[PDB]
Amino acid sequence: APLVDNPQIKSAELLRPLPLYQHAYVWPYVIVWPVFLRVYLTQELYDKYIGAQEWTFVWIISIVTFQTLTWLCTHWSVNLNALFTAKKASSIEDAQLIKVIPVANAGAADICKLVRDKTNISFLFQKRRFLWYPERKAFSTLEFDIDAEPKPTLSKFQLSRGIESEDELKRLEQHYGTNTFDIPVPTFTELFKEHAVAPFFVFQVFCVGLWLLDEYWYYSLFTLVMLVVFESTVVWQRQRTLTEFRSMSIKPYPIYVYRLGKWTEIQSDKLLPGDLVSVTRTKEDSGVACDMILVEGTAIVNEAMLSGESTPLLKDSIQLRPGDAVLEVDGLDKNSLLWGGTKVLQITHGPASGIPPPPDNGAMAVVTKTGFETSQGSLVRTMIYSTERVSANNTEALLFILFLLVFALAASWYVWDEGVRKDRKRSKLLLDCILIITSVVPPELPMELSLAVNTSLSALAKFAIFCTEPFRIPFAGRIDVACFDKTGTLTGEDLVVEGIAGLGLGHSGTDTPKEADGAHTRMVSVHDAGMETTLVLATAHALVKLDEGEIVGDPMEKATLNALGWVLGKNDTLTSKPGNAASSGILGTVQIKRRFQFSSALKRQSSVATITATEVKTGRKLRGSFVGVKGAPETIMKMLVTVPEHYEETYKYFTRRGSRVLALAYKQLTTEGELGANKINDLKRESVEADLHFAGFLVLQCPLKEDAKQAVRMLNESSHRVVMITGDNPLTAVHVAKEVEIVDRDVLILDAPSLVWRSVDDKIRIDVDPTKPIDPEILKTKDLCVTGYALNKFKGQVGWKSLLRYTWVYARVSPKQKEDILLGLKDMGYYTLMAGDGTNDVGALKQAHVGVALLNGTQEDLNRIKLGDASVAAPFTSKLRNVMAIPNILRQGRCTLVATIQMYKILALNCLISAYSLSVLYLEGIKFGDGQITISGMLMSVCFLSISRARSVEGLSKERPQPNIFNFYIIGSILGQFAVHVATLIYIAQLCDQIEPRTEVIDLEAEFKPSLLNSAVYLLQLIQQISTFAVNYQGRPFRESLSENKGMFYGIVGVTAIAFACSTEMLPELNEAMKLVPFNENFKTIMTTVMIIDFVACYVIEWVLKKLFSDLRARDIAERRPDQLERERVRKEKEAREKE
Ligand SMILES: Nc1ncnc2c1ncn2[C@@H]1O[C@H](COP(=O)(O)OP(=O)(O)O)[C@@H](O)[C@H]1O
Ligand code: ALF
Ligand SMILES: [Mg+2]
Ligand SMILES: [Mg+2]
Repeated sequence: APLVDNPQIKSAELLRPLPLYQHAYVWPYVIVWPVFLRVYLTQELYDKYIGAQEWTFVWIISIVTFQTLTWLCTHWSVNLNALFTAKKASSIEDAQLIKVIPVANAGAADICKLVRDKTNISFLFQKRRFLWYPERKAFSTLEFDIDAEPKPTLSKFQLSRGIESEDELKRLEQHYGTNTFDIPVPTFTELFKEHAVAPFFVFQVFCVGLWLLDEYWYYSLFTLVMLVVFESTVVWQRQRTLTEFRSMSIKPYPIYVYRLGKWTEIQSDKLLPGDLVSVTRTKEDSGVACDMILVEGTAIVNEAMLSGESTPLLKDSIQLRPGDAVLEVDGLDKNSLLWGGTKVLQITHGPASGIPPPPDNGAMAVVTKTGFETSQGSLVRTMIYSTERVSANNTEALLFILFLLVFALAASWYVWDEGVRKDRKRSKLLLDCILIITSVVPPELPMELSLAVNTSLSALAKFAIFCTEPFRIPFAGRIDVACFDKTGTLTGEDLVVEGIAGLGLGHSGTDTPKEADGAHTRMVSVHDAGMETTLVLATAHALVKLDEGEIVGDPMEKATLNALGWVLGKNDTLTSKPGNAASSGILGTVQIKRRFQFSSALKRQSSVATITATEVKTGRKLRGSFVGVKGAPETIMKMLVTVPEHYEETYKYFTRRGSRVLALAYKQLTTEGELGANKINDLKRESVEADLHFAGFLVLQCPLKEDAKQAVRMLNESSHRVVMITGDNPLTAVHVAKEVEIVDRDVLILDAPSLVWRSVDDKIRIDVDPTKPIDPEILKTKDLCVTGYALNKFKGQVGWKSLLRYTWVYARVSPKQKEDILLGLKDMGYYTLMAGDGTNDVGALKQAHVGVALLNGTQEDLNRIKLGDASVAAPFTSKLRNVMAIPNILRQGRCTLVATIQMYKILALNCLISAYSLSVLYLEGIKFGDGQITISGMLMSVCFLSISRARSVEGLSKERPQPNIFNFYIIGSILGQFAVHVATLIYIAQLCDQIEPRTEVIDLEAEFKPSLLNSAVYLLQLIQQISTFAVNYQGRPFRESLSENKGMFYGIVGVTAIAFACSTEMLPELNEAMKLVPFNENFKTIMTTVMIIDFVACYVIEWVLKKLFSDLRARDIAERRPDQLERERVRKEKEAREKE
């Protein structure tokens, strides 16, 4: 039943083409036209319904407008395109076009074209290839070799020899296509012809024609030029954005491919699935071209494109895997796949197919996916084409236009009534009414939200912050909860190894110092540690040495290797042959054989090695196989053969001061000799990580960043709420949150000893039940810290809705529970922001409304050298290590919202003034001069150019701007200022009528003549437009003030001075340039007083309404107790006093 089987495609229909003479805009008009021609050619029929020669133009324009509208309706809407041109088709045997309409907020619908090849029916939608499958009777996406419903056996990949037939090569090239990113940038002509059909560009040309019909030959040229240059700059912006998106692809580089039994040199854009390609060390500005699965050798890679981490990963082959009867899974073999867009740092070798090695001596891999179907390719394709636009709904600006159109319709109706009461000419009156109707619609009101976003993006890219989805910028103006991370986001990257603690557990030491609770205080340095501790520190690590001579890995592993004193070798060997205090004994060698890599959900890392070490002071020679494990103390505790007495108290005491505690464990498989080549590959993770003994805790110290406290204090006192979602110990997280002032009261930790409330000093213990609700006093008078175990056990009970509102510090959460917390906070109505820098938060970054991936990198790297280096893990990306980048996003979104509101108000108040001035001028039959209205338009354009310059303040304020148009701040201010302007204009028109009487005779001559009413109305409307620009400049509490910047203040002062000099008749040449009449002194004085009163009333109304209704209140989760407000006020007063 469904034609297209895809979650992101709603409807699809089959259509057939039709000839040109059968379209919906040919036959009805070709049957209507001869009827009108016969009516016009008939003399007796010409008198009735055609009238004079004037209404003939009206009928011709009407029929031509209907024909042009019918033609353009096929371009405006896809449904009308299918209805008019195309015709429904019965079966797939007779079909050439397909109408495809996607799901909401997933791009634009279209009419794709079927293609047939030899049987094989396919088409393209949003640069994605869909194929017709006759068995399922539906269209679906391409099916690859690794995505078969029965998972392929590993003998298919191990014994593969590449494509060996040229016919199969041609078939694969036809089926899948080349390995290129199809992102074409078109020229100016194509973009202009695509943009000159839009419904708001035809309307302005129609308005230009309407003005040209009324003998205005200087205004129409000016507005046509302005419209042309605006469309040109929009086209240039779109082309620049498309070029920036195009700059993400990888330039092709030569590679070696096994084809037809020989190693050939093929460019990187001519790769097909099933190829056997030799990989080597990649260069700068190049990555892996396509997704591959390794079959021989080992690689050391850096997957910075798909995750924010930059620590290298050790990919191994599937050569040793017994895949004769074992089906391939992606869970166990996740360490053998090379993704496209990553960099291969190192190739090491440490076959079943029976092929010679490649000439470049690289590893061998088998291609799996090519083109847009890779992970990076799919992410880029979704980013570019199928994404929500900046103004998706457009159901509020198009109603605001109708709101103005109601006023214009009322004015036009009154004009028509008062014109037909006095028996005026019907054609001129109809043209005046149409002009009044069409002179109220702002041209770019649907815009001015998609125009400020580009300026915000440029300002952000100044700060090295890049955004790939620009429709999330307004969301940053409404953030209510701002989540964070502990290690790598709020704490520094370098670590100092304090030492090894708890070596005396198990009654190893008798006179060791001990506190009241039983914790062992004494801490021993790494040099003076035991032999087993030294070997478990050396063995359980993932540090590799490049051929240049550098060491790369996790910072804590580099730190513990530097503190240990041992030296890394080329073939995964560590030795301490020199005898000195730097080696501190324990001399020997350690050679690693197999590694079980660290996983965030497992919280441990194990390693198997062959050791041969001796202790100098007490002998105790050791040799043979050995296995070392390091991880979180809670995880290691469950795997010990016997837990020592004071384990929990010791690690709790050592983590209470803010340190980081890692637990080590060791086991000896064989006492003498190696385990064996076959036995090593037969080991499993579950079997090797059991029955371990104990080694001392490694104690690290993570230093806080210099910008963490300032950024968090900026976020906290600006109607935001900041929470921490970490995976470290609850006590370390509580200490860090207390240091950065996230929590300021006593803290209670909800954790199993099941699910008890505990104090940080462990003097309060309260039992709670998962089913019963939380105690109200605990919520009222305590600060909460909810672990991962309690959050897991509170999955479906009633407590879940009350924890997420009263918890600021979540600790010990797996990467799935982070996205669980984010989804739970998003489902209650709040807006969330997440800032992470790791693979833990990748799931969480793609669920929050705003996602920042802090790519920790130095400024010197940028000085040595821009969407190429940016990743695709989060929509936002900052390339520096400063926490202050987060406020710089929430300030830019706020400025975007403020500028949008001010532009809406300015446009809506500038259109109505012109409409109701033309309405007043058309009651007496006189009209504006050509030069006067051209000068007014040029001055308004200059004012718009001058007011567009605006900067931002250096701090966040407590006032949140309104996010939408229909509030009680925009509507009320617009109506009040409109009423004031209307009252002043009506009063001055009545006074002009009183001073100079009207002859009530409108002659046939329509040549413009100078008059008092025309000059007064023109001067008043100019001054009113300038006052509207000067008053509604929304830049007092969020941007720079009006008088602080000369760029617009000088222009406003100059325009007002010129207008008042024209009013005061100081320059008669300027008065005669715009055809102004001489004034008497009393009229000049009364007009000046009227203008001053108008400006003062508008300013007072705007100020009152801004001070009353502009502030959108903070949510209930962001409200602060009076104690914190008092502390903030006291600290701010002290800072102000100590400033000078
Ligand atoms: N390279 C590593 N080797 C062993 N254990 C680690 C390593 N990295 C982190 N751990 C431990 O895993 C636990 C969970 O860490 P995780 O939540 O994955 O990241 P983070 O420590 O940034 O929150 C931590 O308590 C830490 O002690
Ligand atoms: F320190 Al983390 F997720 F990076 F808890
Ligand atoms: Mg992190
Ligand atoms: Mg990490």
